[PDB]
Parts: sequence; structure tokens; C-alpha cells
Amino acid sequence: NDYCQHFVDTGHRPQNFIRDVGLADRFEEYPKLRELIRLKDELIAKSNTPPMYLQADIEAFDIRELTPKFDVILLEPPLEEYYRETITANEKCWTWDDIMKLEIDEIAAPRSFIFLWCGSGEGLDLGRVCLRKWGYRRCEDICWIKTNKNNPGKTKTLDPKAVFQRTKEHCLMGIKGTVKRSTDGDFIHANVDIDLIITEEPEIGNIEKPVEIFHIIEHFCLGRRRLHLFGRDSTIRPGWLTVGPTLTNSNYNAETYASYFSAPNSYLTGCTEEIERLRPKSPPP
Amino acid sequence: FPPQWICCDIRYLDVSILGKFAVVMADPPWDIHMELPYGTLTDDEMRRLNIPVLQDDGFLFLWVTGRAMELGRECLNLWGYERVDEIIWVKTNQLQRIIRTGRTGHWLNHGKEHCLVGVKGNPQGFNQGLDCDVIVAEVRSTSHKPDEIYGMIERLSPGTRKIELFGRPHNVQPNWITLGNQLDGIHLLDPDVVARFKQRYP
Ligand SMILES: Nc1ncnc2c1ncn2[C@@H]1O[C@H](CSCC[C@H](N)C(=O)O)[C@@H](O)[C@H]1O
Repeated sequence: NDYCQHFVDTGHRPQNFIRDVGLADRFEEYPKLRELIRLKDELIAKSNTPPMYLQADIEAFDIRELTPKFDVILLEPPLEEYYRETITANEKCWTWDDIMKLEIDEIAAPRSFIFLWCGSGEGLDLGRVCLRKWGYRRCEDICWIKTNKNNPGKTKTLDPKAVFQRTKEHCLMGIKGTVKRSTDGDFIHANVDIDLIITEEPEIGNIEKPVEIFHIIEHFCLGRRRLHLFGRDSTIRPGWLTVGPTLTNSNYNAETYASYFSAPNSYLTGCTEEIERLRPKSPPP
Repeated sequence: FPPQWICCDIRYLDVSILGKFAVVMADPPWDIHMELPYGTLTDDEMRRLNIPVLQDDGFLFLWVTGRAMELGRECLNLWGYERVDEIIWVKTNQLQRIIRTGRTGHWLNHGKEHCLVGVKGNPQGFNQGLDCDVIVAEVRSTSHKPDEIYGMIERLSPGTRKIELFGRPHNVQPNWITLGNQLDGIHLLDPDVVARFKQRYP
């Protein structure tokens, strides 16, 4: 079955024919895989800070006011291509030069990860330059692949250089500092998730990214200090600090936020013996 | 025009004998700084490949993985291209499902193979937007790229001559000349190409 030919013929995207992509019923047929995710999510929930958020004009803001240092940063600057490709923005759009000027290195923890939504065009290249500037190494590329099961078939094509129809977005993952999978299992649980998210294309004017990106980040890094830059009211989430220009209210207090991670608490979630016995690990050397 | 091929070492073949191609596709054995059960080309060997002589106007398809997702971008630039798309091949199992288990990447598991799409010069006679940038096909091996790509490339640039680097026997196709070190001998049909070959290798 040639699903490329089938798209040409019918407008149904090839990704429409991938089976069993839903998040909730994912491992319904594999109780031990489901148990690993269930137990890790319970561990995240038990240790989550209550939601915190700050309205801020990020281009004018002194980013060093966000403390303490962050174990993970999720960055979703509003690219003009989100609205133009699908429609008129109700906030300032950011160029890649604007994004690059952010001083992310001033708030990242010495060992930490970043997840940068880059779109599907020049951002795949310019986001890599931003990673370099901030002191990260590109280490994974999480692709959000969009199905069109509800409204086949062929849609927008606005980028004079593009030659294929663009049906995905890339979230680049970067690593800062030294992390060794064999010795740093108190900081990361590798290989729990895959670098793909598959959902139906959102409604017109809906620029949200799939909530599964939070699950991938939270499963992967045991650091509890999580920053979502350019988040909105609708993305506020326990375990996260959300900072963005369109937030309509602010509850962030830097001292109170930091107190959740300091003694007698830890900035790490810890782990249970049950999760240690279920999670993927290397064999003996 | 029928399938044609040259068993050769691509580092040393005088590639100027082949003429100009509207599409170049390459699936090189990148040095990914890992132990592998097959031989690789060094970064310098990749940089030095004489891709620039193969085309003046048209498209490049460069499969990349690992650290080559940056090295491949560098090579696209050393060879004179600008990146204008990125295809991903989503690998499925026998039941059209994602293989989610194992430890198949360093930090996250890996469900896809990436192919950079570059453009050079001022190509003409191409059709934009006919295909999606996502391929869905069952894996045999990740080296074994999906045959779907040939139809996408033919719909993009129909009727033009095309060249594939690091191809294996199964990759030979009408309208294509295939280069690789595991091909069966030498089989040219284009009169101009074999004329230049006989002049260069008599
Ligand atoms: N220096 C070199 N010159 C020519 N071929 C080489 C080479 N080094 C490695 N190769 C060959 O390049 C091929 C790459 S793996 C082949 C993948 C191919 N795209 C497919 O779809 O199946 C292998 O046959 C390997 O033997």
C-alpha cells in the first residue's frame, strides 16, 4: 500500500492510517507498559507544585527575575507562520532574531533540557542556532504529525521555498551540561516515550500545541523546576511556571516558588522501587 | 532511461562523466560516533564528495540521522544548497502501529527517519505541493528506505534524469542512475554517459 499515492488520490494524509496513537488508551493491551506510565504520572502528580504564572512582556523583561534555575524549559514563541499558514495574530509575533536574543542561558540549570517549538520551515535551522547561542546541544527532534481524518485533504502551502505539503511541526530538544544515562538515573528516565506525537489538526485559529509534549518532558526529566515560556491561560498546569504576554493574571512569587524545591524538599522527584524495576535500563556491561 | 547503475567507490568515481541531474538523492553511511556493523565515511570524506558538479539547478534529498542532522545541514551548504523541506519516514510495524518500546535513541525512542530537502539554482518544470512531508511505511531496516520516495520525486520532477548515491541493487529505477559499492557491475544506457565513461575509463 502506497500511502503517498493514496494521499495524491484522496487527500487523506499518510499519517491518518497509523493505528493506536491515542494518549489515554495507549498501552491498554500491555498492563506493565501502562503501569510504568501510570506510576510515573502518579509520581509527577504527588510532587507537583501548584500552578504558577506570570504575565510578562518577554522582549522587555529581565529574564533573571525568574528564579530558581530550571531543569526543563518549554519555549513556544508565537511564530508568524502559525497564523499565516493557518489566521491573524492577537499578540506580537516573534522573529527568529527576536527569539535568539532571549537570555535563556541565564536561567537554565547547569544540567538541564530545553524543548523549542520551531514550526516547519526556517525554524528547523534557525532554532538550532538559538540552541547553540543558549549553550545547548540538539539531541532529539520531537515531531508533531497532524492527521486530517475529519477534513481531507490538501491544504495550505505558504512558503515560496516549500515543495511538499507541510503536515507536521518540530519541537527540538536540547541538552545543557553533562548527563550520563548510566549514572544519572536520578535526573533522567530515558526511552520512556518516543519522539512522535500524532493528533488531528486543530480547529481554525487554535494555535495550541498538543498536551502530550508535557507528558514527554515530565516523564523524561526528574527535575521539578519546569518553565513554560509563551504559555497562555489555557496551558497553565501543576508542576509548571507559565510566563507569557497574554496571561490575564499573575500569581508568581519567586521566593514561594523556590521554597517548594528547597529543604526539606528536593528539586528532584525521586523514584520508587517499583518504577526503578519497570523503567527501561541498560543491561550489565 | 531504463534503470542504470555503476558499482564504484563514490569517494573516487570521476562523477563529472554523468552529466547534470534534476534530482540528487543520497543515503550515506554517516559517521554517527557510534559502533556500527557497517563501514562509514568520515565527516571530511562526506564534505569532500563532489556533489556540486552533479547539478546546477534542482533538488537534493539527503537522509540524515544522529549528529548528521547538523552535519547534513553543513554538507547541504558546502554543496551549495538551501534547505526548503524536511521529510520524515514514520516507521510502522506489521499492524500499522508505532514501535514504542526498546531503547532506540539516546534520550527518547526513535520513530522516524529524516530526509533533508535542498534546492539549488533556479529549477523549472517542477510541481509543488503534490505530496505530504510524512511517509508512513513498515520497516524492513532503516537503511532500506521506502520506495514511496521515488514516486514523490517523480511527481515533483517528472521525466528528468536523476542520480542516487549509496544505492543498493533494489534501488535501481527508471529515470535514475544509481551509484554504490554493492551494485552488480556496470550498466549504462545513456549514450553520452557511456561515451564519456569510455573516454575516462578505457
Ligand atoms: N565509499 C562508498 N562508495 C560507494 N558505496 C558505499 C561506500 N561506502 C558505503 N557504501 C554503500 O552504501 C550503501 C548504503 S546503505 C544503502 C541504503 C539504500 N538507500 C537503501 O534504500 O537500501 C551500502 O551498500 C554501502 O555498502
